[PDB]
Amino acid sequence: PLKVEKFATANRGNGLRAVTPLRPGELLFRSDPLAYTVCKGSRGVVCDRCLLGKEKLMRCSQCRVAKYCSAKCQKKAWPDHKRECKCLKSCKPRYPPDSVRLLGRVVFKLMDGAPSESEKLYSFYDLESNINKLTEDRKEGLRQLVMTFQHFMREEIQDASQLPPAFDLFEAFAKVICNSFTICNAEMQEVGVGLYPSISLLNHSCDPNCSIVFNGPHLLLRAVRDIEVGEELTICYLDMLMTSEERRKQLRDQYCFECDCFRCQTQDKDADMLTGDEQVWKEVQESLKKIEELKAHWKWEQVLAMCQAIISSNSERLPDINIYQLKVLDCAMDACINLGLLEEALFYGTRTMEPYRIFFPGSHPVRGVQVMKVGKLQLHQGMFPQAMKNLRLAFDIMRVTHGREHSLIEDLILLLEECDANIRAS
Ligand SMILES: Nc1ncnc2c1ncn2[C@@H]1O[C@H](CSCC[C@H](N)C(=O)O)[C@@H](O)[C@H]1O
Ligand SMILES: [Zn+2]
Ligand SMILES: [Zn+2]
Ligand SMILES: [Zn+2]
Repeated sequence: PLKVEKFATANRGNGLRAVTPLRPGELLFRSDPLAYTVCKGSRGVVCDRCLLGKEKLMRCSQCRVAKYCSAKCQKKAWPDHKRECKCLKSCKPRYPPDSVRLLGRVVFKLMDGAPSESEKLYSFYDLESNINKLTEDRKEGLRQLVMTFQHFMREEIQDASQLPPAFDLFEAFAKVICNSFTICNAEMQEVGVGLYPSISLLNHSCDPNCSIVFNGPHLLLRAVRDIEVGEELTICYLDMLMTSEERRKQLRDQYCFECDCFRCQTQDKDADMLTGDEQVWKEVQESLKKIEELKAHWKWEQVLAMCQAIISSNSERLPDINIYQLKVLDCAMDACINLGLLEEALFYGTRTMEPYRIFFPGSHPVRGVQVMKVGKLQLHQGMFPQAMKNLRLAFDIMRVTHGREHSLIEDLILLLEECDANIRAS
């Protein structure tokens, strides 16, 4: 039985609204992707199917590009991998953009005759493209992408005849621009990109009543506050650590709309985000573009050196609550976890808490995860009474954001049970 339903909104295309009263944490929808792929910087670092990052992965024999964690994952990914293998093989070492690879998998799933669970409420053909709202430099960009697709897909596609009508390459790339989902791992690292057309019904807000989490490529939609009958359901398309000037820019350029939400109109939290001197944090912002690029490719040691440079150089002038400084700590923390330097990770991680509490109000999955990491590190250091508080706080959030269907909740409980035992012992 469905608690959500499609409806035409006043002026923001189609939307999704409640059919029944919904309480925080309530599971609204479950979907696997119509199609999905590992994103560029996680390829050969994580498994192509399940998106987990083991020590050694086994490559595909035919192309050597796809990489898997096990035989079971290589078997079950084959249907999706089958008809792209030769294209990956011939292009080497050249890799196409993620959208090209994504669409290459989609185009075949659309001829698949069996109805797609993910398209239950909304199809791929329903997705908004914003054709009539696009600027010239994006149209030109989309034209280049069509050409790349055409050259990348020679071995399997030669002509528009080999694909359904009603499908248009150009139009399809436009859909992709504003209907993509960035699949994140349990750690909240960006590992993939995929299409979930039913979930694409949800309009954006900077103060959403709903949230999504990824458990592997599986997606869960959950309410994050009390929601009344008939109330439109919204999510945030964007990372929380962005100013209202920065949010409006991305939503304009990528989603062809001016955000009119409360937070955008009232500069909500902008002053706290930009605490400190401009001339100082402008440099941090600049350094971040490189930093986030290296983190994308899992280059933890280079990430650390760059983060350490900035932190010790700014300690006397730039406060932590400055989103740019804040992002630098979070990268630095993540680098250390992946590098085994757990003492240091907690030093960095601990400084992010109160800024996160302020910037992630209520229940947000990124915060829940962040508190968990700091709680987990505090457990490893023998700081049992502090870890117990943070892991309980992590649960409070993640009960709402992750729920019992997400497998990370199990891990959290085992940490809490391990911490409770470490407390009762000493
Ligand atoms: N707050 C908002 N204001 C105006 N338009 C919005 C919006 N949030 C989302 N949209 C629109 O929805 C698109 C994202 S997909 C959301 C579903 C879309 N309304 C549809 O009918 O298919 C964006 O490209 C934008 O056109
Ligand atoms: Zn796997
Ligand atoms: Zn292959
Ligand atoms: Zn907004």
